[PDB]
Amino acid sequence: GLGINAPPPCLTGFLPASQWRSPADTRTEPLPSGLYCKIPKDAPNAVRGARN
Amino acid sequence: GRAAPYLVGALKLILTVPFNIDNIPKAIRGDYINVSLKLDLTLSSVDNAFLSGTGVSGMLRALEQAWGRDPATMIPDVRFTPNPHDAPGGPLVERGE
Amino acid sequence: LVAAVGFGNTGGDIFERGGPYLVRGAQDLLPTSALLDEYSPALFCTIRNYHDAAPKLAGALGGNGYSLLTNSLVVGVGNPYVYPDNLPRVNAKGGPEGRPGCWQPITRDLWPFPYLVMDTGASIAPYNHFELGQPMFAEYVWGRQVGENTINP
Amino acid sequence: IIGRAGGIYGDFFNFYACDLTLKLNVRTVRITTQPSGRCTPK
Amino acid sequence: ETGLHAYPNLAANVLNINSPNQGGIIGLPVLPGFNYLPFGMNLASTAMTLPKQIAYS
Amino acid sequence: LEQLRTVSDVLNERKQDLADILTVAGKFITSLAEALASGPYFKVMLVN
Repeated sequence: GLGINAPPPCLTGFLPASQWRSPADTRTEPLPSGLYCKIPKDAPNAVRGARN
Repeated sequence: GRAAPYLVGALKLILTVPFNIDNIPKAIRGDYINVSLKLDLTLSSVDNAFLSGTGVSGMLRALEQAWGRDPATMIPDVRFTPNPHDAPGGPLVERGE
Repeated sequence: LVAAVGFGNTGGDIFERGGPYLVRGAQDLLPTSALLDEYSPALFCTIRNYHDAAPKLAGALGGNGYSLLTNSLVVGVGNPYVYPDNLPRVNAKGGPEGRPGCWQPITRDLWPFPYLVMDTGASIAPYNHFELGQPMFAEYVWGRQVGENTINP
Repeated sequence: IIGRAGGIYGDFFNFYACDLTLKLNVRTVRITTQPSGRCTPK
Repeated sequence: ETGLHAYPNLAANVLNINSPNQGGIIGLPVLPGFNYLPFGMNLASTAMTLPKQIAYS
Repeated sequence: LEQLRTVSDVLNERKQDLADILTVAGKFITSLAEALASGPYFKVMLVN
């Protein structure tokens, strides 16, 4: 889909930026628990997320 | 009981759906899904993407079809292909009763 | 008589421990049994179609052996989900043509799957035409965006 | 595997383009490919 | 519990990303990493469906 | 009863795998369905 930042991504309630893994590492790591978009039930962004 | 023979074959997909369990370990190398980007800029794809539902639907679809391109290898022309809803003979559904 | 004593004690203990469980399980299974019976016509066709499509979706991932083969063409995106009206619902029911079932297998003679509209709180039915994005320009500093959010594009 | 690939980093999926090639007219034009690395036949 | 809770919404959302006229699924390339750009644009929404294709559950 | 016996045997040998499926498929389903939520599509991050 064309268009830049129509809804922006939410990084709140997800893994921090410093914890991202380099794309070269094909090694698997245990999946974290309780990660979802934690915006205060507002704005068009992630309206139909887990919190709703 | 009718769908029992296909149950094991269906299981490969009926849970994940767009993913198939057989080839996940090699396509997805952990964090990032591998994918091949075949950007389509053909006139048929440009017609279907943008000019569908307008008055310029056949502006370039017919321009490309008049060339050497054949309708078999083109994305279907939604203006005429009768989908299971409007197809002649009533709607085309299968009901297990 | 002795065997009757032993069998009576054993069976009585078993039934006392596991009779209320069976009764309340058979009581709670009525709505789910009715639900499963309602959507029987979409059972054989769904399993058959997923069985047919499993090799087709597996070939995409396994043909290269290292990636997934996708055909990409640029397109326009619909308007974002609005806050109060687009919130999720779990009231979906029915099936194609108003009754549970499946569409006839999608060949290239009938390519586009008929979009099915159901109680979900979200739909893409009204995208029949080319229109400008209603929040055409947006800013993420003071939250000021041009155009009006709508459910009626 | 899939869970870690999908939504750990944010509200977005994680896609990796190892080979991007353009299709236009009906010739196919190849721009980038990755011989070895995370995408090798396996 | 969480599967029964959060799968119908997943099914509904993935059924809402399928454009019948163009086939397949639609995804847009977000640009994270400041977290993102202060401004955004949504130029136009092309026809995902047609009047003759809509069916009601 | 005998074919149920063999089916139940192969299922009981895989009881821990069923438990693993239920455990791990319940700890990312909310996260993976998050991408679909923002609009009528899904967000994707293209590192290339």
